[PDB]
Order: sequence, then C-alpha cells, then structure tokens
Amino acid sequence: REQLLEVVMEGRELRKVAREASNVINANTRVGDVPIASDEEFARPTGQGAEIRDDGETYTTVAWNATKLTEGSRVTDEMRDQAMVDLIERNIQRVGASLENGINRVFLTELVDNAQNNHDTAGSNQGYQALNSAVGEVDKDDFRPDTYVTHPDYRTQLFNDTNLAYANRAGTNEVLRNREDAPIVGDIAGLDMHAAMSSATYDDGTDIGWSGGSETWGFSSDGDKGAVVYDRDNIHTILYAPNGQDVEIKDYEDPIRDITGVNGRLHVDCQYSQGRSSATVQY
Amino acid sequence: ATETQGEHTFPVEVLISGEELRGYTAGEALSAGEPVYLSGDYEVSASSADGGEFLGVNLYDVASGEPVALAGDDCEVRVEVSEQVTANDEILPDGLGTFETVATSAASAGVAIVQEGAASGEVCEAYIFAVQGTTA
Amino acid sequence: ASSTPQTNVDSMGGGHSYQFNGQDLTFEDLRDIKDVRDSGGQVAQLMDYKALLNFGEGCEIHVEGDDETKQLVDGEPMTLSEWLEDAFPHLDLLVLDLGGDALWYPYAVGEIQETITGEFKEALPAEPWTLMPESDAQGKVQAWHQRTKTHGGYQTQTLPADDLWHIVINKASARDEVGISEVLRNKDEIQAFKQNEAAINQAIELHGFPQRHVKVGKEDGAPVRDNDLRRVRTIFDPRTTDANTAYFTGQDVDVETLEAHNFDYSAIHEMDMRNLTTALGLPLEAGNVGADGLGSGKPAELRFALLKLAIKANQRSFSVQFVERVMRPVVRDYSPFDHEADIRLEINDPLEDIGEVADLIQQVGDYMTNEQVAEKLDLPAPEDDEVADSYRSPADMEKDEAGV
Amino acid sequence: ASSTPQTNVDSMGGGHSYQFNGQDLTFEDLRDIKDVRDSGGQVAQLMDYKALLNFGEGCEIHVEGDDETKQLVDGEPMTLSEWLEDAFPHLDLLVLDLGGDALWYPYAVGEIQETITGEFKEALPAEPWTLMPESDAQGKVQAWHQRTKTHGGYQTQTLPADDLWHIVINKASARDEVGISEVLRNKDEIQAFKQNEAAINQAIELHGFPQRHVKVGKEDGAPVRDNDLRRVRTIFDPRTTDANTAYFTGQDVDVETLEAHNFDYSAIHEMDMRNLTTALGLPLEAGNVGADGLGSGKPAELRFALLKLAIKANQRSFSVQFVERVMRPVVRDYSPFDHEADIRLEINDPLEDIGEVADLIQQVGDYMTNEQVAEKLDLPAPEDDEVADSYRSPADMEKDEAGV
Amino acid sequence: MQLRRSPGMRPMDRDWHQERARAREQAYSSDLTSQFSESEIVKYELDTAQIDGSDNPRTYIWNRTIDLFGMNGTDVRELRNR
Ligand SMILES: [K+]
Ligand SMILES: [Mg+2]
Ligand SMILES: [Mg+2]
Ligand SMILES: [Mg+2]
Ligand SMILES: [Mg+2]
Ligand SMILES: [Mg+2]
Ligand SMILES: [Mg+2]
Ligand SMILES: [Mg+2]
Ligand SMILES: [Mg+2]
Ligand SMILES: [Mg+2]
Repeated sequence: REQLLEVVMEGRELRKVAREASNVINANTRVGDVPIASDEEFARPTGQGAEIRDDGETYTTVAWNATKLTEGSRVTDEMRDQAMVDLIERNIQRVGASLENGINRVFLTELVDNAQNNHDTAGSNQGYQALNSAVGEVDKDDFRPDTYVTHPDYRTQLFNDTNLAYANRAGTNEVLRNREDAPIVGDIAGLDMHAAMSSATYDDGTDIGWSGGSETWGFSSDGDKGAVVYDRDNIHTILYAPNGQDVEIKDYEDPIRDITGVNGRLHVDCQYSQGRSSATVQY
Repeated sequence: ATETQGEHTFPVEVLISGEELRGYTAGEALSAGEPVYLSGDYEVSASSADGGEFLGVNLYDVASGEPVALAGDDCEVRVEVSEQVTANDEILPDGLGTFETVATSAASAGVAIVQEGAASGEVCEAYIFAVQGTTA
Repeated sequence: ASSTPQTNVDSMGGGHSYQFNGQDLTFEDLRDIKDVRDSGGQVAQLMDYKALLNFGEGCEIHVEGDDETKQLVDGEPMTLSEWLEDAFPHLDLLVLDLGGDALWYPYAVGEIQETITGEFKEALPAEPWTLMPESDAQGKVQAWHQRTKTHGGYQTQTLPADDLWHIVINKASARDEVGISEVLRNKDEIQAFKQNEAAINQAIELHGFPQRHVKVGKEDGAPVRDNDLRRVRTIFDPRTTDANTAYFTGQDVDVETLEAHNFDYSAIHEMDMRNLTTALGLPLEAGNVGADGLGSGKPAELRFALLKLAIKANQRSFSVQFVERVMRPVVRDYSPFDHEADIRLEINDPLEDIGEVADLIQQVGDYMTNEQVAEKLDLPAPEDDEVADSYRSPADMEKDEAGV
Repeated sequence: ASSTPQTNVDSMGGGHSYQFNGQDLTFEDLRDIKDVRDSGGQVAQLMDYKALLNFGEGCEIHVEGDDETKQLVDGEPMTLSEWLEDAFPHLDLLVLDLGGDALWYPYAVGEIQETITGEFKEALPAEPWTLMPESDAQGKVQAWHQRTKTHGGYQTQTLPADDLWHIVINKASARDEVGISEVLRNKDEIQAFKQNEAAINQAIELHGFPQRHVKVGKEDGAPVRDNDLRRVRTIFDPRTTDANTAYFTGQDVDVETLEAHNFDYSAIHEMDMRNLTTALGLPLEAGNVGADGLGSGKPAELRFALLKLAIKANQRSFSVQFVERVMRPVVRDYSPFDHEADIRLEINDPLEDIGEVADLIQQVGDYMTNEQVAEKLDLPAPEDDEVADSYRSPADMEKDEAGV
Repeated sequence: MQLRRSPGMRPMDRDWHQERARAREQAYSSDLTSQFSESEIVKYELDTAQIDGSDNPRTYIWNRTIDLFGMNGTDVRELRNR
C-alpha cells in the first residue's frame, strides 16, 4: 500500500508593503495626471496707494503611465491529472505573488531613486541618529515625513543600537523581545509606520524584462541606500485594471493543444507628488 | 540548464513563449534544451557543430526511440550558450548541446536571435526564427 | 463571551485577487453552470427532477398567534398570514424558481421591487449566473458584482449588499455565506457521464449492427483493383438491395458478415446512471434505471427515507432564509404588523400519501383537534373556533347539535 | 477516593494535539478531511447520507417538571423550554451542521455570541478544519490553535479553551477530548475505493467496447508500410463509418475485431461499495447496491436494528455534550432560570413509521395518558391538564360530557 | 510551458514517486544499467534515487535448497534481535 507524502515545501517569499506604505490610486485610465499646486510664497511690502501686483496660484501635473506587469504559466492537461497537489491553485498563487512583487519593485524603485534629499551616515551613527537626521533633511524642505521603508541590513544594524536594544533607553523591552514586530519600530522619530522591505525588491536591472534604477539598495557598503524616510501621502502608487479594481487572473484552455494555463496582469505606476517630502539614508 | 537557489538546483523551464510544439521520435538519447535536427523519417537527433542541422530544441530528457516534444521556430527559449553573447546576436547549434554565435561558427546565418545576453556556459533567452537542413 | 466572532474564517481577500476572485469561482464558472442547465439531455432533466422534488409541491405560510395580529389594513381586517398571502400571491412558483436556482448555483439572488406609489410589488429574482458576491474578513457579503451580455459588450456594475437578498441551500460550512454549486462540485462526474454516453452511442453505430463484407477473387489467384471492386459494389449495394434479393455468383465471390459484436451497453448505461444519480444524491430510479433487490422491502424503505431526509434538510434551509431575508424585511418596511412575529414558511412533502394520512386519521383522530386533522388532511380548519379546537369530528358535533 | 484523575493517559507530554494514531493531529490532516468532504462524488454523498440519518430528522427540547419553572422573563411568563426554544429558534439546522461536522472531523467546535446590548445572540459554529486543540498531560484541552487562509497567505492565532465549546462523537477512549475523524480512520479504505473506481472506469474505456482491427496484406506476402496503412485507415475510418456501411475487398484484407473482453465490473463495483459502506458503518443499501436474502425477514430486521442502534448511540453522545457545553452555559450566563434544571435535547429517530405507532395507539391506547399518546404521535399535548393527564381519549371525554 | 516529462516538473508527478518507490523495492544492485530500461533511468531520474538493493525484501529472505524446518521465506529484519 504505497501512500505518498503529499506535501510541497515553499520557496522564499518576499515582503509586500506598497499598498499600505503609499497612497494607492485606483485609476479609471491607464494614463492620467495628478494636478500639483505651486509652493506658498511671502506677501510683498507695498507703498500706500500703490497697485497690488499679481502672483497667483500656478499649477503643473505629475503624469502616470501605468506599466502592464504580467506573469503566465502553461501546463499539459495530462499533468493536471497526475499532479500530487492542485497544480492550477499553485500556479494561481505564484502568478498573484509575482504581481504583488512587481508592484513592490515599481514602488521601491520610484521611492529610492526620486527622493530629493539624502542623509550620508559616512559609516557612523547609523541607527536612531540616522532616522532623526533624515527626518531633519525632510524638515529643512518644510515637509513632514510619517513613514520609513527599510532594507534587511539597515533593520539588523538598527536593532543593535543601544538606544533601541536597552530597555531603559527605549523605555520598553519590545525591540529586544519581538524585533521588527515591536510597536516602537513602527513609532519612532515622529514616524508612525515602518515598512520592512525585501533585498531583492529594488530594480538592480539584473532581472529579465526590467531596466535598472539609479541607486544601490542595501546597507553593507560605502554608498548603499538602506532606508527611505518619507511622507506616505506624497508618494502615489497608481493601479489600473480594465476588468475590475485590482489584479486579474484568467484561466484558459488552449482551443487546440490540450494545454491549460493561468495568466495574471495588473497595470501599475509610482510617482512622487512631492519628492522633497522624502530622504534616503546612505551607508 | 540550471538556476541555483541556496542548497537547491532547479531546472530552467525551457520554453518561454510559443504555441508551435510538434512531436518527433528520438534517434538517440537527448536532454532538455539540446538543439536537434531530422535524422530519419520523423526522427530527430542532436545537431552537429555548423549549419544545415536544426529543426528545434528538445523540451525534455529522452532515451533512444522515445517520443520527443520540440519547440520549433516562432518559440522563445532559455538555452545555454558555450560563449559570451549579446542582444541581437544570431546563434547556431554548437555540436556540444549548447548554442554559439554565427560569428564564431563556420556558417553565415543563424537559427535563433539572442534577446537577453549571457556569459560562456550560461542561460541566454533567444527567439528561434529559422530551421536549417541539407542544402549541399 | 463576545459580540463579534473571534475565530477567523479561511476566506479573506478572494485568495490572490479580491473583487474578482482568484481561486474562488468566477463569472466564467457561473456561465459554465448555465451551459450545463441550458444544454438539455439526461443531466439537465435529473437536476430539474431534483428541483421539483424539493420545491414543486408548493408551500404554506404559518404565523404563531396569527389571530392576535388582526388589524385594519385598508378598513378591511387582516391577519399577518392573510396579508403575506396577498403580498406573495404566486409564492409556489417563486419557491420553485429560487429553490431550483439555489440547487444549481451557489445561491438564489434577487431584489425587493416597489410600485411607483412605494407599496410593495414583488421579490424579483435576478439571473444567478450574472452575479457574484464580494465578502469581508468575517465572510459576510458586502457588495454584489454583476456582468451581463448586452449586444456583445459586457455591461458591468456593482451593487451594495443592502438592497439585494440571497439564499444558500448548499454550504461549505455553517459560516459560508457564498455557498457551493452542486454542478461545479460534481463537474468531473458530469463530464465522465457525458463522455461515456457519447462512447456508447458511437459503439452502437459501429458494432450494434451486422455489416456485409463481400470478398472478391480467388485466394492466391488474380488480384482485383479498385475499379473492379466498384462494379461489384454496384451489384451488392445496400441502398438498392431489398429483403429478399437473391445472389448468383461464380465460386470466387464470398459474401461474409461482420457480425454484431456483443457488448453489454445496458450494463454500461446502468453503471453510468448509478454513478451520476449517486453523485447528484438522487435514487437510481430517478434516472429511468432499475436495480435487482433494491425495489422492495426494507432496502426500499431506507433509500426513500434518505431522499426524504435530504429534501427536509434543503426545505428547512431554504424556508429559514426566505423568511429571514425576504419576508421579514417586507413586513418591516411595507406592512402595519410586527415583523418580529413568528412567521414560518412550510414547503410540502412531494412523496406524502393522502391514503396513509386518511388511515392515520381513522386510527387516531380521537386524539387530534379538528384544526390538527384539517392541517394533516390539507384543508381549511372549521370556521367556528370551538369546532376547530375540539376533538370530536365536526360531523359528530353537528349530529349532537341536531339531537339538541 | 480523590478529586482528580490518578490513572494516567497516553498524552505526548502535553502541548501537542495528540490523537488515536500515536502522533499529532496537524492542520494538513484537517484539510485532507476538508478535501474528502468538498470533492463530491460517491464518498462525499455517503458521508452526507450518514449525517442525514443521524441528525436530519430534527430535534425536540424537554425539561423535567418545566411547568414548575413559570417565570416572568420580560413582563410575561415563560418556562425553561419556552426560553430555550426562543434562544435556539433554528436548532434543527444547527444540530444537522454540528452533527455532520462531528462525524466528518474529530470534533464540532464553536463560540457563544452576544448581541450589542450583551444578551445571548446564538451559538456560532466555527470551521473545524481551521481549529486544532492542545491537550495537557492528563489529556484535557487547554487552548485552541487556529490557522486560516487570508489574501494569499495564512493568519494564525491562539484562543483559550475557556470560551469556545466543542463536541466529540467518536473517541479513542472515554477520556479522549481530541476525538478521532472517521475520514482519517478509514483513509486507506476511502483511497482503495477511489482507486478501484478509477481502475474500472479506465478498464471500461479500454475493454468495455469492441474495437475494429483491419489487417492488410497476405500472410508471408508483400509488406505494407505506414504510408500505405494511412490510406486504408481512410476507408474503414470509425469516425465516418455508419451503421449499415458495407465493404468490398480483395482476399488480402482481413477485418478483425477486438471483442469486448468480458469482465464482471458490476461485481467489482458491489465489492468496492460493500467495503466502503461497512467501513463508514452505513448499510450496503445506502450505496445503491443490493444483495440476495438480506432484503426480507429476520435478516432485514437485524441490519435495520444495528443501524438504528448506531444512530441512537451517536444521538445520545451529541445531545449530552450539546446540553452540558452549550445550553447550560447559555442558561447560566444569560437566563433568569436555574441552569441545574433537568434539560434534555432529543433528536428524532429518522426511521419511525407513524403507521406502526398508530397501530400501537389503536392496540394499547387504553393504558396511556392523552399526553403520552400526543408525545408518541408527535403532536402538542392537550391544552387542559385534566384531559392531558387522563387515560381515555379526549373525543371520548367530549362525547360523554355532551351526553350530560 | 511545462510538459509532464519536463525536468522542472518531475517532482509533481505521482508516477515519478510511485515508480521510484518501485525501483528501490525491485533493485538487486546500485548498477542501474544491469537492470533498468534506458527509458526508466531517464524518465524516473533513477541516478538520483538511492537505489542499492537494501530496500528489496528478497535481499533479506532465506531460500536454502533443502529446508526441513520451514525456515525459507522468513525475512531476517523481522527477527526479535532486529
Ligand atoms: K567552430
Ligand atoms: Mg497626461
Ligand atoms: Mg497699473
Ligand atoms: Mg510668486
Ligand atoms: Mg531638501
Ligand atoms: Mg515573541
Ligand atoms: Mg508616533
Ligand atoms: Mg508567440
Ligand atoms: Mg497474375
Ligand atoms: Mg517481397
């Protein structure tokens, strides 16, 4: 009586945060514009009885062009019958996961590359003082950040900081106990959200079909960008789908060839409303 | 041809895209991703080193006399190259189960065009666009 | 305890896509159910027999303390039961329609419709293959997504859960507010049946009848070409032949026969119908197929008990949801009565025997009120309360009153 | 004696979900049960028939001496039965769901739920494949661990044993709080059935029908190549042949037949169904399969008695746990009545013939009170206590009172 | 696209497990070429299975030419001291 071991062991799963960590727009069109107002100015010293000169509101836009992201799979119908598990369910899960990873790559690459401020730690004081300094850099441009996005090496280094690691310095032992799941990690330097990213997420340009970003994402070597401190309301992830609100997964049979497949799609763009509202932290 | 992921080696999925698959008989033992040519009536064997021997790439490992699935032309495939290649390079069966460039071969025209470059001994992605046979 | 469910419910986010489902069923699966129902033949007829058994015998509305509800509706007095029977005049048909849909599809679904004056008009069913629910982290439906064929373009829209209503007969679990299609649950069995039926039909054509094989020429002799056979074909042509045609030949022509090759297609049909009827929960007899031994005695009593139990379970499940989600809102919003009253909708037993009930009434009527007898016998109760509530027959009370 | 157990149990040192098979009950095992349940076909229908037999006939609530409990609940009287009947309006459906789950899974499990104002709403079941108990060193459940599919991953949580409830029909021993799933217990028999079904279906496709074998060429004569057979294939093509096609040939073409190779698949079906039904404890007849001699007389009387005993055993096991672990807490925590009252929940016998009960009432009614008759006959007892408590029929008391 | 025989898919196929289990139970040596088809070795990747004959029951079963004691057919790994 040959009873098989039915279980399949999972691969590496990346962290997905872009839907929470940015303003999501569910667009009505695959291309579109967000109107931006000009900065506030100072009123003008004027002589009594003189004409008041104009300096009215002026406007521009940031455009979105939601790039179609896709992931497909095809299997011989004969194999669907012989599979140890629901092989179509597994491919649906993979296809959906590849799209969520796609969103997070578009988001993180916009976030890191187009941040207008930077704090260079010069290999020193890299924990709390770097977050506070990066908030200071955004504050000098008169925006207020509320979120930070973080690389695994930055997280690792930050939780060695005695200001977080000693219970009396943190006012709480949660960082020592529960690490990134501690409430203080999401409530630090005036920031009320932490978005833990995966290392593979940023577009290095080494992955197929992708052309890389301008920076290095990491926190291991001279010049790596390891965290971004930013205003969550000033970075937009724009999602477009023709057949609904979100990811569309379609099953199909080949009409001729006894092949079944599953295909996922979503259109996504990411754009800063105000790139000055964001600062990278650099190794 | 292989991805490495920690301890693990995973075989690459050979066929990227394409609907034109056809079934043949193996004239010899063959392995997934090998270029093959016609060697008897509906019988395919591994391609030799220059032009005139290519119908498609074998999609799965076979013993002699087993049925073979080919990706023919119109398919995009993940294939190992024996030399460093770049986008737009035409490539040709190498005689070694790999491909190589037309430029390196004695031939003058290829069977597939590289879309994604690779180092020597590494997986490129290429579009198969032509077959080659005995012209004399 | 608590006022919100504290166990989770295995359902949030639709899997890998939400407002359109990833793993869970789709508009294309819904149209697959529609195509099975539409297509006719044996499978369609069996699932229509299932609908007729569960819902075809009609219904009765009951209210506990109905007399206490007496109120003037338009100067005329009504009870809540009288008002509901006026609100839902054709309920027997509606129950069969919705009851059919909720066996085929995961749910029956519909609207409440008003007159222009804003009085209640009807509970209007919607085409169930056009609609799918969106549900929350505790598994409750919050919106309905519709698409319809509309001059080729799919008109597509979203409606709140607030003003639609829906009913689920078949559930994955007690918390499943979306339900299971019996068709999609048995998709493979339905296909296996259809494939085997097609295979039998083709086998009857090829093998059910003898075929004439004329062999021409002597063995080891002169060969015969196609044009030579064409002239012989003209002589022995079955189109031209008749029942008593005789043949004259030389020794070098043979009229052989491919005999009809025996195979028990009747046994294959029995086996197919057994597999399908069991998969759809019906007895084999519903498929116009009999079985040895099973047609008699306690073996019969068991299978018809199993069928009646299945029907009672579906009927209770439907009746509760129809009262709670269709009738109570209508009483609340368009009626002067208290909607918190104990309304019930009974659905009749399709296999009840009036003769068995009459025997029962003869044997034990002495222990039954005339209202109980009238209800068992499917009659209006007596017009006089003391006659309805008493245990002597009304005809016996009449002859007593005549004696007095 | 003592106030705590002093005999040990086979528990794995506590912490684990230790079960009958000397190991740990995983969420994989739980979802394997869900897969047998949801996947349809014959095994699913049989375990559904098992649930319907045990719990489909509905329920009745009794409290001993309940007329003594009369109390104002909301400025108006109730007895404890009347309060419980309002607390659990749809108990027939709940009993069927939980009783089904407790036959499929090792346990049925759920919550108590409250209104926003904090009075009792309902006992709310939870999805049993999602929840796993943790036993201590004396086997008692201390916590419930839950994991559930959510938006492409899983949520997970722990809940205390203190505010869920659970019911176990099948036990390893009278001390087992984890229970045993009949689906896991009979996993090999279920797989053996499914494999033999697949084997028969495949064997019917290959061997159930005749197949035409055309042989071409003279034996020891000229060879025929594939390209030559390709033209002969066109002539005897089964796709385009019809019932009365005739053939004309030379002597060197033979039209042979692979006969339908007779095998008794009907007997293999019977043997599979016999193995499965007996393993699931159903009678053979539930499988749409019959057998000689067993259909009548004392052979029938016995197997129907065995079925009814198996049903009564499950029903009592369920009823006790539901009263002790759901109803008594609900009375204690949300009711003005005494929870120590002698409550019984009884589940109806699915295989009663009311005709046999009516024969009994005819024969021996002279020895039963009108209340006892009404209870056997499944009717409300008479409204007036003296007639309810008397022995002669209410119709006889009426005709004699009318004689005054 | 992935066929049932394709190298990345073999571990999903029930037959790949069933047939590798058969091969281990049937084997009388690690020398696969002595015993298995070129088809079997390729299709079931039998080089990667730990085949050696140690899983074959007949490695452990007695089969003496004369047996006065009914010892033949006993499997030594079912004895008390195993
Ligand atoms: K060369
Ligand atoms: Mg624009
Ligand atoms: Mg001026
Ligand atoms: Mg200005
Ligand atoms: Mg700046
Ligand atoms: Mg912890
Ligand atoms: Mg804060
Ligand atoms: Mg193409
Ligand atoms: Mg001659
Ligand atoms: Mg010759």
